[PDB]
Amino acid sequence: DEEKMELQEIQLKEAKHIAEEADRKYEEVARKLVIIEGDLERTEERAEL
Amino acid sequence: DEEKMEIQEIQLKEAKHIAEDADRKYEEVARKLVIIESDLERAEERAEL
Repeated sequence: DEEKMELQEIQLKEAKHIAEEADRKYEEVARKLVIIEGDLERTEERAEL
Repeated sequence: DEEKMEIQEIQLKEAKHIAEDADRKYEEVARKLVIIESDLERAEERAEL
């Protein structure tokens, strides 16, 4: 039991890095979109003007 | 030690669920960004005309 719980502990640490690295990409592409639709606002407004 | 065991693999399932869901929430954003970017180019040509 001691041996394979140590194994599960290192597996848990690896899974934690994988999850954090996965979340970073989404939190960056969200910021990219946030810039994008504001650019869309200003281009459309220039068009009506 | 068996108590510690059960805590460990239930945390493993929960972490794997989170890591699986995050990538789907990510991959929707790519097609949304592509579509809105095409619309932005469309509006830009509208304004230049």
